[PDB]
Amino acid sequence: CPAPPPGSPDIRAIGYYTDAARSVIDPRLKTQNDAAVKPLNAFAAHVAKFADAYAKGADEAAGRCALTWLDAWARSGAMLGRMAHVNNDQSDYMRQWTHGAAAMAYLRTQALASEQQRTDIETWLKRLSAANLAYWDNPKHKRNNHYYWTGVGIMATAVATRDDTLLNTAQGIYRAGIDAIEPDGRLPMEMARKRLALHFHDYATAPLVLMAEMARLQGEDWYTYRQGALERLAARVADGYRDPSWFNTQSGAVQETATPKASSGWVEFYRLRSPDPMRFDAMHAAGPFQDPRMGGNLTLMAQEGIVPL
Ligand SMILES: [Cl-]
Repeated sequence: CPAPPPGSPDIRAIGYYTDAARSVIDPRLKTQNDAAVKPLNAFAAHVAKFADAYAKGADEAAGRCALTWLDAWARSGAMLGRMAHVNNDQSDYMRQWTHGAAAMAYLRTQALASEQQRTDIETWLKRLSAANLAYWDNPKHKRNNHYYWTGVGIMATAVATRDDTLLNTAQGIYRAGIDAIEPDGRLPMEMARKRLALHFHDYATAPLVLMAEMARLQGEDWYTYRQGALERLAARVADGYRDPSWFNTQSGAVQETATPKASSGWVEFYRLRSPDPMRFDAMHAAGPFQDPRMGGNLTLMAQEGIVPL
């Protein structure tokens, strides 16, 4: 259990796309952002590592280590200060993703928490939920996949604290994504991303599936809302990794060649829920899948449950 990075109240991230469709990356800006947000990405990667180690069994120490890191950031007010804006809103996106990583790690390890840790961490996760929700009050912030990802931290906080109000907030975010799917299966804000259209349909599916999976922890089946619409979207993604011709024509660009990885691991859960599960076998074979922003090892969580016994 090494020492945590500092948890500053403040964030200063850098946007890295060159074009109107935010589909081509400037590698100099990407390197600059990577260095600027390194504490946030190292925090998320470590707490997910500790949670995965706890889930193997016979390692309560790894679970307690995650809680030590979360408590330290809670007591320093991490991410609750200034979101600095340089060339876009990357600082706010980073707060959305890192809140998700922290809240997932707490949900997986909270059985081991002390009294003081519970109060410290749950208070911090609720303040982050309120701050992230307030960003979307401005109607000029377009509610694409960043909005769905904001729902990850709100929903994990809701389940862990048993807050029916935050639970209703998250259900609204999930339903807004489901309602955006068109009859032909597209999400229009993601189809606008040219050679990354397929990439961002995959990336928008991931948080919607994860909130639905978290809802099973309170016995609810969110896949009955507009039943079948999420399957049309997921089927287009699986089809697209086989043959991208539909994404090519509807986006106006040839899709960037890529293998499924990281957050593509939503398929590990969803193949257990679909009426046509073997359609997702080709994507499954690219695994195992790990993503700290989704709680860690998705291949193992789909078999063993999100929260270890
Ligand atoms: Cl600045």
